Amino acid sequence: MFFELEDIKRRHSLYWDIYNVQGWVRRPDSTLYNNVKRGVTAGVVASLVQENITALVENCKLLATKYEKPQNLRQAATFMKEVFKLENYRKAVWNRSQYALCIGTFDIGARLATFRWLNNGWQRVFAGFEFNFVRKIPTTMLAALFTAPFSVPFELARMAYYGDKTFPKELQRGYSSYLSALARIPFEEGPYFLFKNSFPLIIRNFFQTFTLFYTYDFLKDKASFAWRVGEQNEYACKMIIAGISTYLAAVFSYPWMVTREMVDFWPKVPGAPCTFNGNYRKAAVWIWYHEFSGNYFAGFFTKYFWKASPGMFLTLMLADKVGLFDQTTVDNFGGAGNNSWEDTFV
Amino acid sequence: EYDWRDDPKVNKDIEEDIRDRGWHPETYDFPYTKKHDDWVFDVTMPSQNYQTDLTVNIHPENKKMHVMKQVMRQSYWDAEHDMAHEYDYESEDLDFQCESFKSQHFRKKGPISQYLILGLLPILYFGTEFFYNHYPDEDYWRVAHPPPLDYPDTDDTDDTETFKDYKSFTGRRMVDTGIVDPLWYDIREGKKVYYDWAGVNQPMEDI
Amino acid sequence: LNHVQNMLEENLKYDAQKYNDEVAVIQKTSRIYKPTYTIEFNREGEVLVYSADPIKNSVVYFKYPYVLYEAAIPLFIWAWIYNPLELSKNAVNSLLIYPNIAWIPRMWYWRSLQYKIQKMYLLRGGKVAKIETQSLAGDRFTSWVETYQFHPLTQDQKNFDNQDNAEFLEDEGQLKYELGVQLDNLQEMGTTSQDIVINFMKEGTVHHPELFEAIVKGYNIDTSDYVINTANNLRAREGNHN
Amino acid sequence: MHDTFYVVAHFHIMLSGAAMTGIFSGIYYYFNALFGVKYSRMFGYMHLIYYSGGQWVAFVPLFYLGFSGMPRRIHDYPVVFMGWHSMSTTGHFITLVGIIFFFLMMFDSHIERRASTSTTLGLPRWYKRISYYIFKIRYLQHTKSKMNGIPGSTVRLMLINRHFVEYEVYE
Amino acid sequence: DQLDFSHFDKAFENKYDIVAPEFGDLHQKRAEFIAKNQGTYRPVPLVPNNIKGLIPKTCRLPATRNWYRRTSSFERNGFFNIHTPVLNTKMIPWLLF
Amino acid sequence: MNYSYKRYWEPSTAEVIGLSLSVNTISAALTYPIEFVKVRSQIRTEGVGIRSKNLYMGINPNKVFREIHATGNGLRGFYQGFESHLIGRLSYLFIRNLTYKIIYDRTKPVKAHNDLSHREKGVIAGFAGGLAAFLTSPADLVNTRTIAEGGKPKEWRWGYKGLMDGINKIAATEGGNAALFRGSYANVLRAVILNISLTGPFDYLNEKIWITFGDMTWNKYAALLWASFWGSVATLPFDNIRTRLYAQNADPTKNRLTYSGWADAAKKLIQHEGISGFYVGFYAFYIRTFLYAWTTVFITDKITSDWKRKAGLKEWQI
Ligand SMILES: CCCCCCCCCCCCCCCCCC(=O)OC[C@H](COP(=O)([O-])OCC[N+](C)(C)C)OC(=O)CCCCCCCCCCCCCCCCC
Ligand SMILES: CCCCCCCCCCCCCCCCCC(=O)OC[C@H](COP(=O)([O-])OCC[N+](C)(C)C)OC(=O)CCCCCCCCCCCCCCCCC
Repeated sequence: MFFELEDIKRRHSLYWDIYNVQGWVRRPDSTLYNNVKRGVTAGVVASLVQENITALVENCKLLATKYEKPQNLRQAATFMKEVFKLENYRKAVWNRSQYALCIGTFDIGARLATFRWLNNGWQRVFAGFEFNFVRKIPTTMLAALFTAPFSVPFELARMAYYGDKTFPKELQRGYSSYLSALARIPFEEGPYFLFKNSFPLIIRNFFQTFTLFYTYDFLKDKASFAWRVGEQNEYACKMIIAGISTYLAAVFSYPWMVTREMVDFWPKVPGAPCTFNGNYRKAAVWIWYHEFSGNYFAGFFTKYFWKASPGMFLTLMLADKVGLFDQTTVDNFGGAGNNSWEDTFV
Repeated sequence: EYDWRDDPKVNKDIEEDIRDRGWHPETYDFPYTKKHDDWVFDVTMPSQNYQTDLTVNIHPENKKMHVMKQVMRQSYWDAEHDMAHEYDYESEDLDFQCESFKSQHFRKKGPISQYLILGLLPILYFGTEFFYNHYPDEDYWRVAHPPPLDYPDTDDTDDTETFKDYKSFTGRRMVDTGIVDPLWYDIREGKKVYYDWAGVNQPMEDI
Repeated sequence: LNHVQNMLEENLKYDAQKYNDEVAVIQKTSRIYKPTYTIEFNREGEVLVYSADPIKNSVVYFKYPYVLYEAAIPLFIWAWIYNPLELSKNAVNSLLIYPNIAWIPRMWYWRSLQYKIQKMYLLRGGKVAKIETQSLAGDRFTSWVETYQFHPLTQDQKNFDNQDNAEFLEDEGQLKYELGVQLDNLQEMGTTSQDIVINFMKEGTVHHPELFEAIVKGYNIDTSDYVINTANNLRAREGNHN
Repeated sequence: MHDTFYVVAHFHIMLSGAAMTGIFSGIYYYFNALFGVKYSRMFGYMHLIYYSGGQWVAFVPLFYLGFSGMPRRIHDYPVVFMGWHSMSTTGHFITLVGIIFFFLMMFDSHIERRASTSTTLGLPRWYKRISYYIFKIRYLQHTKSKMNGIPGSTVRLMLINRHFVEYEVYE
Repeated sequence: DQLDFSHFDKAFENKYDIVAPEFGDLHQKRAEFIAKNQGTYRPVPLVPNNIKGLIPKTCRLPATRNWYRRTSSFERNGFFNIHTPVLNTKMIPWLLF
Repeated sequence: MNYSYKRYWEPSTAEVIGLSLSVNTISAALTYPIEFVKVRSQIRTEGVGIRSKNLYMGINPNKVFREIHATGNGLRGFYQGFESHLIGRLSYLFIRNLTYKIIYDRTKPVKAHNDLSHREKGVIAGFAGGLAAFLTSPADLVNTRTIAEGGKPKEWRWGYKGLMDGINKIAATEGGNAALFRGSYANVLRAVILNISLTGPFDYLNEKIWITFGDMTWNKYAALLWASFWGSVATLPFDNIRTRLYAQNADPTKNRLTYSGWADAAKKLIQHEGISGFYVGFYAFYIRTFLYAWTTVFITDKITSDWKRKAGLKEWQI
């Protein structure tokens, strides 16, 4: 042995079955390098578009608080031109592009790579539907867990960067950009400054990943009769499926981001113990057990939807385009799919 | 009989369930007779009278934060008390019903690990049956492997004969017609190697 | 998450806490109007200050923005039926998408017709006004709204109109134009809704111009000088010419 | 349609779907009477959605197969049925997921440990308008008590609107 | 003495010393500044004042200028109405189709 | 299953020593904060026990981590005493692996597809672990005293700045080299139980998963999770008693409880805390066990497979 446990590898005699083409068969393109490359590409593109969308939306809201919203289309074009002209908009584009690269190469790319690595080998039925999708429930779940905290350090680095930007001159770190802040924080405030009390982010990432990927794969297989039996475009159908999956992911991920508002933003009752004890997990449990589901969905579209949903939608579209949702379908009667060919044609 | 280790104030290691902040099931009487509900005013509707007051406008949207009232926590069983009260002294206790209503058998909740077992009951039952009983057979749930070359015998797995058939005039013409799919493996050395596009695992080694 | 220090976040927390503490439910006001005459409330202690028949005076069917869509519908149906463009199977169905969504603006307009005020009474105490409206299907809605909720809009309704100085009543005392009034919180049918715009049509009778102007301008009207008229003329569900 | 999968679809829709949905309706209707606690809404909604969807998806393709001449008790069938059969099997697994959620909610119902409150407030019938008044008063008081620790409309809107605190350039 | 659990003893104190600020010196200085200057110091994001072609927003605008109509509202006590009167009109076309 | 073993390549003594030292150095460096949290959790509930109820039973590892970080030393504050921990672990592994290799080479079966039954290998591993733990008890004692102080009053702390410094202070103050072996029998029992609680459960579930699901890749990791759970269940009471005996101060005044031996510590744990008082810090202990075992198994398997492929072994023999 090398320590208290011995991994006793054993040899086994061969086995075979009648069919070979509806269980786990790892695909030839499921190597680590290929999965990482494809996931990183899709993630960085989706994240760049999402962060440009966020910067544009928030700088339009910033300009609209000081100037009247446009009345007609010409005024809308002028308003958009002035938004683009803003000094605050260009720096936001640059820094959020750096943030998008960081979260695409390490969070969305990691999610896509892990999902493909765990779910590449689930083959589909030849002229039917993948009936045994329950086998993907643990698998996908694992991926979500394994990729839940991969965005937390980057998100907290972005938060610290902006918080530094908003303090007086004597109390500023002088962060030149987002990458400078990300590189400097672990050696100034420590690595735990990027992970402390990050349960909302972790569980939100978990629900985003699981709901998005599971719903998209399930619908793109189970709703396949929409363009196989009754001939439809399959591209409008794929877009509709991606939109449904994105909406479900955003719905199931938002309530965990309200715990921030409930814990350290709601005014406190003087002389009384603070509810939730400032934990975000007691708050998450209270939300889970709350009777009125509308109380923790206020601000869904104002605070969260238009900052994650376009990114998730483009992530699904680009992942399907590159091929991270493709599964092998082989005839279960002819060729390599069968070991009893004598009953195939009788 | 005061043990500060059991006191949530002195003993800081007793973690507080914030969903049971105002509820102490230890102090629940059976039958329950506490009054924890009454008229609540001065939250949004003031208890004062300003119906005719022209100098006062009521703005309920300025409601102030108050202490959150959690949903009532269900009673938790006391093992010793429940066993003592429901105990019967056979052959020396009369078979009768007490006049008082406190003799009622009230139901109180208990541990939750049993319900952890219950929550995974479908998973455990299906796993038990299919995997533990190995239903329908041993090889059904195993990862699928084709047999090795000509295994167990050429009568069952005639890999070499099919390899020759696909590589002959008739086989090439049949593939040309388009009604027969191409050959899915190659016999390299004495090993049958399936092509990547065949979508199957490789055969297991004959150990 | 909370260990990250943001000055804007701290300002937001301070604003929320200060609004929770200093700003109370009970607010003192000095907007009080004393009418120059004795107010004759009805048997139910409320004086009718505005009456109208908004549905009778509105164009219901042949309204310009919506007749355009409803007349474009047959063109799309014909284009699907005969396929003059030689489109594929999906494109003609995309053509058929339109007829399902072309009557929605008319639905919104017909809904907007029920936010034009049919009746407005001023209850005793001068702090509540009762507003009665009616939908196009004969449903009748009643809403009691505090006087301070009313904010007049301009004639074009594009911008808010200045309170304490605004002329929406002519010299005689009737409405000069269709007046738009915004309500910060209107409880309609038991559901509170924010920023609801109501309209008082020009072809409507403004009884008690002073009381109407004070209610619209968000005044607490002093109804100390009052009498009660014991007239049981009205009935429940009384016909009103829509 | 005798001894075909049309009959199987008919009686499976009826028995499985209707009977088990009514049984679950009774289980949730008598959850406090049966278990002494109130049920959790999240896994209950998941159970409802998945069980109903599974029933439909599993037993409509059986109608399709019954119209095409599929006998009942055959474990092997003509090749032209597999498609719908796969869909049918898919539906069953959806149903199974719903079943899982059912058990989960029961587990989730005993982590919660809340005392159930009847929605009628003790006034099941509004036979008179005085009953309506009593119910309305008690309901408003109950809702006001529930909405304690949740900020007012103005503070909530202030928090929601001013959420974004990430700007590059300040004055 | 100890092992008499009727009154607490200092030997059972599970309190750890505080050697230094948890996240460095500047974090502590910023926390002190926040404690002293929460609300008095208000940074303002930069927006140019005189921009041609844009009408400055002197006052709040009515609901007439809104491009989109909300289907959800707030009760005055904080309750969030999802099922509003607007939701019925919005659900009419989907239900019809 | 006695023909099922695969020992066609046997590493030499130099190979096993070097690989064990390097890989276990990495593994111990990764999970030392988790061990620190577990020891602190065991320390803070000596006379108290588990006082919460239902799902709140036990001590939250994250709460202890947050408190130790809020102390102000950062993550470097979780690596205090790591010198003692690493030296003790490496010495224990050296002695245990040497003795196990010797007794195995004297006793292993002739055929490469045969191996000792888990009972025989368990006896060998228990003897080796007991010997090595007895010899490295001073280092384990210094490490546990370094970790425990901080959750103790100022006058109760020992103040060790290293392993040799701690050993010198223990020998000089308490008196004699017998002072270095305080609670060494507890360490021997812990090592005996730990060396027999992991190989058994791992092979059980690994082979059963293979029988059920064939030759997938997740079988060994699921079996590793199961083996870690059962090893933590078996070993944690002994680890708790070893922590109690190690952290006990020489002065009877400076102690929440005074233990005269292993049995006395167990008796006073049952009296004040109950049976459930043994399993405090179970989540931390189980997580550390699983992470340490996973790191060691993964790296060792990669290295040994690379070595086998260079030795000409066929794929089914690797
Ligand atoms: C002493 C106590 C004994 C207790 C009983 C024995 C253990 C029971 C607990 C098992 C826990 C679950 C382990 C799952 C591990 C799966 C790993 C894997 O990839 O497996 C591949 C297998 C097989 O996937 P497959 O689709 O490739 O294989 C089908 C068969 N061939 C190869 C011919 C195509 O996946 C599953 O079995 C799905 C597992 C999903 C999780 C639920 C597990 C329980 C139910 C399993 C039966 C199937 C019905 C599922 C739906 C209904 C669920 C209620
Ligand atoms: C799950 C991880 C997902 C990662 C996804 C990708 C993330 C990419 C970005 C990473 C950003 C952070 C990189 C930090 C790299 C090191 C920098 C450095 O040297 O910092 C100085 C720090 C030391 O400085 P410091 O921490 O003292 O901080 C200095 C500042 N003061 C003192 C003011 C706070 O270096 C280290 O900490 C390195 C030592 C090894 C740390 C190992 C940690 C193991 C944690 C185990 C789990 C937690 C314990 C158990 C809890 C639960 C128990 C059950």
